[PDB]
Amino acid sequence: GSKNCPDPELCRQSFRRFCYQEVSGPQEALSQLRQLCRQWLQPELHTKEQILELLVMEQFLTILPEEIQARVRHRCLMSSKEIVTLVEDFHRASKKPK
Amino acid sequence: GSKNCPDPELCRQSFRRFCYQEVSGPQEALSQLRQLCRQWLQPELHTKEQILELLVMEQFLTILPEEIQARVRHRCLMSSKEIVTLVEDFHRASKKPK
Repeated sequence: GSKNCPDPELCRQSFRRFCYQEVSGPQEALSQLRQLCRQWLQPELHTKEQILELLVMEQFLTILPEEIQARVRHRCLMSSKEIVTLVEDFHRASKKPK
Repeated sequence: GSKNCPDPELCRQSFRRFCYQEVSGPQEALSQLRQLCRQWLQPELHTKEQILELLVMEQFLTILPEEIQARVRHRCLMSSKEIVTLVEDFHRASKKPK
């Protein structure tokens, strides 16, 4: 089985694709995005290590095709290594993605 | 020799979607990113302050029309103030920009 998944990702892509709207002001742009940004990583001690893996991650799949989006869409993803794994056996192989 | 080497967040706005293009392998993906990302934020006694303002910007740019990054740099980014500045002028300027 598989359902739900409490973790930072929605608010991430949310504020990531805010697009001028929510705030109708200038400084209000980064204002709202700022609140999300903080809620994106919201590091309480995690150095630039976690952050690095933050942007690195989002981009990790961003670079990948819709393959990862297909596995995630139908639910399957769980580990970054796993994701890249599928993309590997994908752009590398050509068979049932396991 | 007093160089300048202008580079606010080019490698950043460039890394954004490095593109899989199979960098020899899967993990290789992060390799490239982790590199850009790493240099994107880069540690330097900069707590979540820089990290935050980091995503805040990248977003403030992704939300704003390149026209901003142009009206500021004319082909890149410079200062979030200058960006939101030009935007403010478009919303309801009042006095010529700096």
